[PDB]
Amino acid sequence: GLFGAIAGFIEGGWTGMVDGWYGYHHQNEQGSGYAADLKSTQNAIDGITNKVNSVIEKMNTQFTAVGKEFNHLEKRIENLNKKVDDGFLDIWTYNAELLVLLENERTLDYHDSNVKNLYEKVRSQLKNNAKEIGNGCFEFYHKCDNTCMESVKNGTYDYPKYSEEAKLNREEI
Amino acid sequence: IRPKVRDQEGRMNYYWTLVEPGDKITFEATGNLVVPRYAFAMERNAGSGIIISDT
Repeated sequence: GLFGAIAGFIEGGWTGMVDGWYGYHHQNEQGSGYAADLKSTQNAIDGITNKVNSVIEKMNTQFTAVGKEFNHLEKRIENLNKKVDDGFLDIWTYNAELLVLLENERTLDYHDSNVKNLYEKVRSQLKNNAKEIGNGCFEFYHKCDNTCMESVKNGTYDYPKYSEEAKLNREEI
Repeated sequence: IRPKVRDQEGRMNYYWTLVEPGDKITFEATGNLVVPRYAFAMERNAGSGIIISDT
């Protein structure tokens, strides 16, 4: 992708995550499970909502009619009517197809950036208390219970709390 | 004696008009006229159109 997160170091997605678009998977002594990140998912949904609304809101319904047919004398104007309808038809078809193709790639890249920032927020939070094992995973060098797991997700994580606990395991190897 | 269609060399050009409520239609002629028999009181609605389809 453009940001290298989706189909990048994270090769595949989670089918078990059915509560949000982006989230975490934890594995501690108490148990394991999926949990979506609320901040990233809700903002993304509103952003894509605004993107879709930005396209279709102005495209309002029009009153149409067959109109008067053209007699033999009304040939030149009939050709002009064909010219304008075809001209608008060609322009609208080209613009609609082009906009969808361009915006779809931007939409895909939007998810790529949202996933990447989530990984960086965790990566910057943990710092040396975890190991980057790849595929978006973080092997903790210390003991992380459920409270510790949620602290990273809520953004209220404390590096000094497990600094010495991890450091002993870092210097172990 | 123009080229006859439907085995009639004679022709009949059809005209129409909408007489406004409260108006006369003076039909004056000396010959070669086809007079109306049935009229149509009506109130138009919008443009709409004619769908030339066999659906």
